[PDB]
Amino acid sequence: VFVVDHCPYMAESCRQHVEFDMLIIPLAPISKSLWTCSVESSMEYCRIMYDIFPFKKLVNFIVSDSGAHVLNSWTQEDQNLQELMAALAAVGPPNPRADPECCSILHGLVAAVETLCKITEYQHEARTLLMENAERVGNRGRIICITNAKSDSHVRMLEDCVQETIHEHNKLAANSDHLMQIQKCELVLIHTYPVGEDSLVSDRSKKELSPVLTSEVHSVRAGRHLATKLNILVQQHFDLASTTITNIPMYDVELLHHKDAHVDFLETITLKWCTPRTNNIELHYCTGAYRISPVDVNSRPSSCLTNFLLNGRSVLLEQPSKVISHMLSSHGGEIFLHVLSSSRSILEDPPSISEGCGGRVTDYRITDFGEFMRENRLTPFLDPRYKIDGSLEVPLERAKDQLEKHTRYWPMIISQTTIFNMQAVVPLASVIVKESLTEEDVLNCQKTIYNLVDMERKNDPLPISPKRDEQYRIMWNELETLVRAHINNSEKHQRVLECLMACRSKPSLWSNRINTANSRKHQEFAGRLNSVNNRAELYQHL
Amino acid sequence: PEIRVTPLGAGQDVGRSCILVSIAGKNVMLDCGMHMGFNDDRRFPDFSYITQNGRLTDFLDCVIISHFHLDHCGALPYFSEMVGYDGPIYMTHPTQAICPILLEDYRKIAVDKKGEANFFTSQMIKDCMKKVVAVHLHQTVQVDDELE
Amino acid sequence: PTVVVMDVSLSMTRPVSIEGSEEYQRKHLAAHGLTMLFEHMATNYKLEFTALVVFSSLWELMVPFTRDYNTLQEALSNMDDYDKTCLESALVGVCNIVQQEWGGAIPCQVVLVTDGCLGIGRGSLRHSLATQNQRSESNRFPLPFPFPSKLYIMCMANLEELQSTDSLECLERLIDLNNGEGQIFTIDGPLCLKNVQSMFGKLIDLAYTPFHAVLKCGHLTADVQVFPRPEPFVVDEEIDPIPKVINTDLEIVGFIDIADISSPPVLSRHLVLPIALNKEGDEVGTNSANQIAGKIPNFCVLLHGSLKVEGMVAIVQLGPEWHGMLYSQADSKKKSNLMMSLFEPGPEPLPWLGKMAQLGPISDAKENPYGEDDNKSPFPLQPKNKRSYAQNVTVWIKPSGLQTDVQKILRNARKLPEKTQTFYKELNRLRKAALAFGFLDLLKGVADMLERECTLLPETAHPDAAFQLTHAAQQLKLASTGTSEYAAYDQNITPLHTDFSGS
Ligand SMILES: [Zn+2]
Repeated sequence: VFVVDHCPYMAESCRQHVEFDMLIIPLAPISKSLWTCSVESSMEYCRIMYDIFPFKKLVNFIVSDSGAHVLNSWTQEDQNLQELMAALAAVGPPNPRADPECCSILHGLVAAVETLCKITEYQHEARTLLMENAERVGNRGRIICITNAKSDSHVRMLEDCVQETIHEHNKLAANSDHLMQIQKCELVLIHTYPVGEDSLVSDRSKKELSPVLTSEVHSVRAGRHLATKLNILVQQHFDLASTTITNIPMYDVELLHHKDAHVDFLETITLKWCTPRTNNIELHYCTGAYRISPVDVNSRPSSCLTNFLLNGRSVLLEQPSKVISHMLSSHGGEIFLHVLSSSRSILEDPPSISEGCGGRVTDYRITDFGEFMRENRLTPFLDPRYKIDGSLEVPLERAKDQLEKHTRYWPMIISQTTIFNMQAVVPLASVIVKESLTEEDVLNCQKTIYNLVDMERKNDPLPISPKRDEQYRIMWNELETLVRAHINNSEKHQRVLECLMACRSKPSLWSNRINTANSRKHQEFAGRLNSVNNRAELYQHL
Repeated sequence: PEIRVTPLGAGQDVGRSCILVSIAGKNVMLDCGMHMGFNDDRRFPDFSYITQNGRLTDFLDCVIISHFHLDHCGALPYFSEMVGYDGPIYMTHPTQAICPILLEDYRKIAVDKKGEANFFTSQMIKDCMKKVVAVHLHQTVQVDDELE
Repeated sequence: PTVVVMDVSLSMTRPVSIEGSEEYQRKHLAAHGLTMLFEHMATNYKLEFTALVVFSSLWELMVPFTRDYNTLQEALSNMDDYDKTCLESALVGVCNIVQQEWGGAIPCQVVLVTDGCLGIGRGSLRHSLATQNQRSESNRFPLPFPFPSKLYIMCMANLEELQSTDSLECLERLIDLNNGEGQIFTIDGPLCLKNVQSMFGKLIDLAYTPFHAVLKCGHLTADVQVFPRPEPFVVDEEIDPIPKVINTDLEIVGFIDIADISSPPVLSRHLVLPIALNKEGDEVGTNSANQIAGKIPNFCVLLHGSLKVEGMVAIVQLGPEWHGMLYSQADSKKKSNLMMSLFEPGPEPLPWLGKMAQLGPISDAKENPYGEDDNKSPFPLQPKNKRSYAQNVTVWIKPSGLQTDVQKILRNARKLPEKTQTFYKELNRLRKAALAFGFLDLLKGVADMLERECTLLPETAHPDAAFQLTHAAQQLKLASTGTSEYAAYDQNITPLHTDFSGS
């Protein structure tokens, strides 16, 4: 909710260095503020929540300083870390020196706890359309941190001063920009810190910043219970599951597998290792998967291993239903792992053609077929301009119609063709599709429509590359096909009759049971419904 | 809990016997005869009483024929094929054997001795015989789950 | 390979429980399991290698592997016995062996008749499967084997009967506490004849099921039909609470390319069977029998022809003006990952497809959508940032771990604007990551190299990228006020530029 400033009054050292894994210029100091140190552990905190949803929004932080604001972005384009970082670090960029600024809490103490769920104007959607929520909010946050300083009350002075300053100017109590006026709350917090040193730090010390918030602490070792026990219950009860795999084939690397596979199924960990190859059949389509949210998000096999993995395929070395041992992939926003087949799916010896078309697809040369870049240019955009103008319309119904008229069916393969298979097929969409259309292409297509029926056995100058001798009916089939030129969706290529004269052919126990019996009944006769005095006239039409 | 009986044929006359019985939501037709002497539009029973311009199979679950006389089974092919009743028709084995020939004789009479603009044909008589289920003497058949 | 966790106790050869496990002896239960699961065993478990070998302390792989498909019941039917009795190595040891020598992902059918009996006093060893809460002294050990495995339920003793001596909790809290896979399969109370096959009956009809789903783009005229149904798959929960349906707003849009696609997260097996049919949409006829009918051309997916030269992928239209990013393997025709998928919905826009909900420039734009070295362009659309292997990776669990992650992300992210191949790929991935994360290593080594490269490289770009450094020192010096008017932050750096006239 609220974070204290970066006052250098209290400081402590944990001997934190860079852990090298492999085995002249000045070196920048590793000095960091207490607020920065507390914020730096928030990445591991989000790992527990990442199991529920890996593609959801992240959590930022704000503090009281010269740039005392709760400015945050919730737009789709701003959802990434590229744009939201500049708003969370508005109090000052990283520069090692003595900064006298932002020490005073009088810079501003209004709109303080509005940096975890408040919306901004960067998006054109509403609160309901975004995520809404009531008291229980998935985007809500609290204050939990385990750092080292002189004392927990050192950072409370700035918060107390800010609270006093805010209370001193409470005239505009019923005025706010967009968010609610926070008055009081209670915050439940947990204890977790990185391993590496003994417990030479506070064990049951709690820090309070305002009279409203007063946390309590207890003695609970991190890692052994915080990660090995809490995460197990936090994963299985959040519609997810975790698996155990080898970290370094021969920092723990954890794979991801759903409980559906386990349901449908019925001291160093050993796992197989394999390297990717350009030509190898070992990757398939993953029908199911799970999101990997391990605590060791910065382990050794995270960047170097994925360096030689840009092809996107995986390699599995089965012993002698193949089962994978480990997988590594970076999706940009979250790390995900996939498991092998578990249900009755044909994965081994699947329906692979392994012959014919699919590999030799070069009928559409890129020499002059690039004219489709205009008619089928509808693609997603990440950064718009100030304004747009030209020949266009709203992207609600015009785009779909334009794409349907332009790229509904654009297949091009030499496996089989009997409609446009002609030596004069140059008038196809590769060059015919243009903004400035001409009737010459239409006339050429109309001529080729009759030409294909006229001649079909000869080979074109371009490289072409029920018993036998059935080619006699091929001419009749071509003539029949040419008749249907003005059919389907070919208005420009439609031809009625051009040169057909030369060589082309022509064509209460008694209550309940009674109610039960009457309830299940059948439709009534029309005459009985229309009857009068239990009698009806027959043959009324006469 | 009522038994509703509506004889729309042979109520107070002899001929065109066709009686509707609704006993427990099971609507059965007790005969499908035809009248003799009437020239047109009254030979066959009034089937508009059973919500005409609709499927009769939904309304009726069983059609029963007593014997092969024309005043008890004469309108059967017209009824079934023309008005579209594809449900079961129950009749004894001799009734099944002797019914179509009587219909064929009357069809010959209608096409030769009279007009036949609104009458049925031999193929349409044979089409009706397909839906027939023969029932033996004292054979308690189960036409439905509860109706026997 | 996978090993069935059989109890190595001497009581395993004899019946289970103190007086009776369920129905008759173990032979009857084995016979019932064989009779009921024979149809499922002959069709779904033909490749599961399980051996009914003898063991002294725990299940071990000693006998050669064999293709046991209908001999699962024989493991608990007149099985051999050994002169050994190890209660502490029955479940914990077998689970550890499975985790180590067989892994957490392997087809294992742990179905057998075992006593599963604790001591006659203060000797209940509940740490085999309930190490999370009970017996916390071993919580840091490999137990309770948090990995996918076969369900082992011991409903031997009745909860009502065992409650007399206050020992009901020990016997009952065995099946439910075994990793909590989906649901608690634990029955407390009297036993019946049908209870023998109850454990094995959970997957009688869970092998395959028909479905109705077609993958296509817009309307088309050669759409592929998928007769057989795939396994269940869902990306979100609100959109798929019931079986999938089809709407009346089909549309086709988006560019298909493999140059800037990479391996995206896919969880939908929407395979398109390769076949050609008319507008009616019939079957058309769809040891391999596909070759005979495969001589004629087939459509399949859009990436079928490009799966070899470029390894393209098949896209599924998620909706009008809102799409996603799919992926496919480099294989040509073996598998090709011919199944489209869409990223799961969330508060942020797409897991790896970027912002596909905003339609802007189509063809005319300042930056060419084609790209030069797989840079940021809308052809195909992708996220603005790169993967964690390259840069923009936020992984801070320990100070040393955070420093290592920052160094790895900022190893090649500090690139000066000298090469056009990566001018707009990671230009903003160096300074922002170094400053926000407070990485001393990046600010020391990477930042100095980047500054030297920028100084050496030409700086004759537009005034936004070049002239902005003249007043930067003045802006920093005059930032003493700290007011909201002294800082402006509405949008980040973008490749597009305004069209204002120079006056
Ligand atoms: Zn009579």
